[PDB]
Amino acid sequence: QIHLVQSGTEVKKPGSSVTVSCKAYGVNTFGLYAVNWVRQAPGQSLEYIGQIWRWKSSASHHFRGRVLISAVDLTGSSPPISSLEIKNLTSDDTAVYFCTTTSTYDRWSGLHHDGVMAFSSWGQGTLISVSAASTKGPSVFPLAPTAALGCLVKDYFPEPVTVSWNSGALTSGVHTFPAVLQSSGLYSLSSVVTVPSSSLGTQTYICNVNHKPSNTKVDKRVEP
Amino acid sequence: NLWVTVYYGVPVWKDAETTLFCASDAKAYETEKHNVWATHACVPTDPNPQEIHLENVTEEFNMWKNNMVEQMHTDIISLWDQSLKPCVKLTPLCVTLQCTNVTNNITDDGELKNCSFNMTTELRDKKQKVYSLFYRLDVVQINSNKEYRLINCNTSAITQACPKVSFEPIPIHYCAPAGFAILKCKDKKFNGTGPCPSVSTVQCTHGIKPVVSTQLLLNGSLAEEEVMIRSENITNNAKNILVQFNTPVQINCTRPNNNTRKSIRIGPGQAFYATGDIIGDIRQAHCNVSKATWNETLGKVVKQLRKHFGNNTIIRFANSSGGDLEVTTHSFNCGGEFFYCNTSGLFNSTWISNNDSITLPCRIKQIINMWQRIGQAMYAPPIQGVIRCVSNITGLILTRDGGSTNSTTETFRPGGGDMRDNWRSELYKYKVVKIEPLGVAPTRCKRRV
Amino acid sequence: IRSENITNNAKNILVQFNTPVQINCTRPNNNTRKSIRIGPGQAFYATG
Amino acid sequence: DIQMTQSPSTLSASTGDTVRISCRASQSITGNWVAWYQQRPGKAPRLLIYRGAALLGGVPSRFRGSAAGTDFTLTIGNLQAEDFGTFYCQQYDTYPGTFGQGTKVEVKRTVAAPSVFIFPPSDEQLKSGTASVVCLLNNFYPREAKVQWKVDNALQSGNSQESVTEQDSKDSTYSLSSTLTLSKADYEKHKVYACEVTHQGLSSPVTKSFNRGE
Amino acid sequence: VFLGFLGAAGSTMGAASMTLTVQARNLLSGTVWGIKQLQARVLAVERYLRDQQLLGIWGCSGKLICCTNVPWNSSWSNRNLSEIWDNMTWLQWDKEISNYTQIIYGLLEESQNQQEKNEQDLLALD
Amino acid sequence: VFLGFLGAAGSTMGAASMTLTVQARNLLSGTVWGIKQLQARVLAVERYLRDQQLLGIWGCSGKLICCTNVPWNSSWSNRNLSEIWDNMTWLQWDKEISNYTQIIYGLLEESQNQQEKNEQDLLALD
Repeated sequence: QIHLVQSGTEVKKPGSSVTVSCKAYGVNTFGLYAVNWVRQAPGQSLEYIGQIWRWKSSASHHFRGRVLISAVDLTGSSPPISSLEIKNLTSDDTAVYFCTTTSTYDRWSGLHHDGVMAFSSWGQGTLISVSAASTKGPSVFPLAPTAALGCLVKDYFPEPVTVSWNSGALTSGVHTFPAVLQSSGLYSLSSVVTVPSSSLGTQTYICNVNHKPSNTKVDKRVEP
Repeated sequence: NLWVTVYYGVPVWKDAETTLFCASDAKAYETEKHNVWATHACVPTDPNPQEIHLENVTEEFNMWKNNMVEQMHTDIISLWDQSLKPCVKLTPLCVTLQCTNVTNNITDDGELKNCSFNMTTELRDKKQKVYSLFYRLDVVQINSNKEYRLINCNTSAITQACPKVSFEPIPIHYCAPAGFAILKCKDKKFNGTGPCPSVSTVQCTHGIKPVVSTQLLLNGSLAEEEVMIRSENITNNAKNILVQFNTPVQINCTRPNNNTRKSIRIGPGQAFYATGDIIGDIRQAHCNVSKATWNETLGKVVKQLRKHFGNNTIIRFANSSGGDLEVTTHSFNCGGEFFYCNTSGLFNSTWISNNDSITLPCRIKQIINMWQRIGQAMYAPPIQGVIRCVSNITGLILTRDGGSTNSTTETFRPGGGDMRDNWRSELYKYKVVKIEPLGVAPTRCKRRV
Repeated sequence: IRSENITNNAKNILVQFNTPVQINCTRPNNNTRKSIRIGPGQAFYATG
Repeated sequence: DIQMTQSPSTLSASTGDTVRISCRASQSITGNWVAWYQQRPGKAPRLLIYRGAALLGGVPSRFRGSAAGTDFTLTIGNLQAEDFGTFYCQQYDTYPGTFGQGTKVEVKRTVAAPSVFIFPPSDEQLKSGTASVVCLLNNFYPREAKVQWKVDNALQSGNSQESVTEQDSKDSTYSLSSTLTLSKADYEKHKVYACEVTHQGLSSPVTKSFNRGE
Repeated sequence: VFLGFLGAAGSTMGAASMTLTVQARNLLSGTVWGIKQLQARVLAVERYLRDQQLLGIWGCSGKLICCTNVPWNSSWSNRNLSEIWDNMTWLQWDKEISNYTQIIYGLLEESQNQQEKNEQDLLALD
Repeated sequence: VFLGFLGAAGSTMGAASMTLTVQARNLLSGTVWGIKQLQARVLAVERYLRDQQLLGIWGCSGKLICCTNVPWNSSWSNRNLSEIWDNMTWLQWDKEISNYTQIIYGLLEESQNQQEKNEQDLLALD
């Protein structure tokens, strides 16, 4: 069976370049399969970047001259793989990048139309994050208060942060909102909990925020 | 405003498959001898094998899924039995055999036996006491002097291809009927898969000898420029890999023994052709190959592997692994007889980056089950005297090893044994399609009222 | 009730059900098959 | 470039239902070179239908496409749990291949009024130099909800950011976080700070606010 | 010119409409293992008479060219006259037509000869 | 409309002259016991080429409809125009005409194409 395995996640700064690998196991050759690279911006649609069919590289006019797409047939060791290289990165290129494998053998297949084709097999994806900021631990503040309270995890980079309450004791009614990317090019999110107000003075509530990139760990008490 | 318009006989074709038919020309048809090998009813070849080139046509070729092979695979087997059925059935030959190590003066550590056994005649009552000389591979012993019996007796009913019919491979041109055609991929460096740049159509193939052989290809087509490397998938070691020479290689195969053929009457109308005593010197079969062009062949080959594998690496040759004798050794018919040869010293080598000849031992086996089909065997009658056949080596079949050590060394040995690979040697450039002469395309035209 | 001619007793008469009827047929003996070699390629499967 | 306008952006359905997603193109695509994809969150998309109504090897028979002129429709009769997710339509009649805006396919649930809370900035934030006010909208169905920040009975825009949770298997509802951020100095330039929620489940817009110190 | 069998393939259709009588002429071309050469040419006369049958029951009844009262629908491969004949070959074009050929063909058989050949007896019965 | 193969059979001929392209299109349909499936499709092409043979050597040369210069003799089952097409079916009518069909057919082959096709070379010898 066909499995497309691409490279690991990379974080990089603007003005730099980057190449993502795409292991194509199961494909017999890129002479009977074409490789299409498609980008998916955060929480939006997908975008065609380029392809390589009949060993002919391609660009979107939008991405004309900014990108290079190469591929090589299988080594005796390894199956054939394609590589997507991007230059002069901007924060507007931050997205997930997809590998595509489509059989080109039959002219009538309907999957392809003179180079412009649909995408039959896909890979896991490579997250490329473009930002000028460096690693930084989060500043955690309390969202003090049936009533609700929470923790506000602000000014952190890069993702992700894990939020747990009372060292995992409080799990029901816990909403840890996803990260939003601030104007400062920094991440920030909040995690809230709904609990009965009769127990606000009885029990104590503490959220546990951990950030592995900065190796920082803080436990913030949400006093009413 | 566009309409629909029908056009008959448009250059629209689609890919399909059907039954093809042979062409043996007329010259090997005259070989006759009561159905020499294949050619009996075979259609003649075109005197001018018209080859028409098509332009602006990008066609994707696959030799490994090509259907013309499976046909050629089955016909040779059916045509095989079509000889054996009128021929002499040796099923009564399964008998207790009293045999002896053949007469020679010591210096051994045999394989030939003086075999006395009680047989039958054309007259059903009276019987026969006869002796014959057999190779060790056609019999097996059973447990005073040791007694022996044939190897096929507990497997498959044995027949004998009558001496009129020969085994000699006769060039065959496979042809296609109307509404179809055959396409020849002529581009010099072609790996057999993907699209084919040079596409030309013919109604018949070139001369193809259906050589029944293993581990080596003889008399076939030669490649062009670099020696071409063709494999369906090279990442799989299990899939066989085929090569094609630009330079043909000479080999002289001989059975040096001078045989006698004893024709004994099992009839009426039946009879059995046995082996008589060798006349004079006792020698053994063998074939010679030039070591010089051989060493240069491996050098020109190893430079071609370093395009697909590494720029600079190590390449080692070693002898085969295991299997039936039809695989582990080299099988083929030399004029009447089927030789099985030891291939070892050819492949004794280790290559990295930057006047005499060779010789190989050989064995002959008469009883042959080839294509393994049980319930029916065949016996090849012995040919009188010294046998000699000269062959020209146009192709190869190989397999690869396994993970071993990371990016260290790759080893190669003989392989194959499925005769479908034998037919892929000449069929790599061929494939079949079908015509769709009807088509509908818009224009301003419209019919009447 | 279907018959070519019913006045002739000799002509067979065929019937067709609206209701299918169940039957369970068994050979309760547990047989052994002895395959004996009459060959080459021939052989005979006997009853054990 | 062809522009694919998908519709609807979001639909709600329940197991066994027959559901329809339409996708209209800017030009007419006669060759029916349009495909359909399903993307569950995080995992890669799966090709479902090509060339209009061609079924990819292994895609259930429940998926079927119809192509007529400019309009295209993907149809899912007998909707299953495994089917829920987001769907996209793709054309490849002209270079480059282009996708649609997307259609979320959520589960059905009774309309739920949102629980609204307002959170003032922590005193630790004020001596840090920045001030963040959070408005929490919890367990709201459907997910269409607008929030605005009113200071001095005056609108404030461009400085508020939102974040929304993802479908809960137990309640099938959503929660949203609206974070309003501004400078320390601007924070004490007024007394009142208000979060107003407009939602279908509410008879009239519910406003929850706070004065400084209260 | 004589490009032989299929020789005008990768050229476009407006120039490739010249080998029609070439490929139309080479369509018909007129104990075991004698059976191998007998079954093969059976499909030649069947493939020929299928083309002659469709050419007859369509409103054409004559070889190598036809016109129709059937409209070219805008649901069918909408191209200009250069973009049909002069820009696209026969494989390239018939590739694009491969969906809607039957929707053409029912109008070829039924809206023409069930209609206009019905009109021949009605206009000739006087 | 299409009631299938032989769909308008027991209807009269004037309402039943519309399955002509149905039954004309459905006439051709494209070692031991392999012969059982072999002999089946043999008679169809001989029946079909017999129909194109006699259809060609009748004065018609077109499909599904024809008209003749041959008079209908009053001894040939004399019925009025409703009593032919709209009161009697194809089996009922062919029952009545089946005695006299060859008396028609010799006039179809011989008084038309040995006459009016022979007159064409006279009219066009200039």
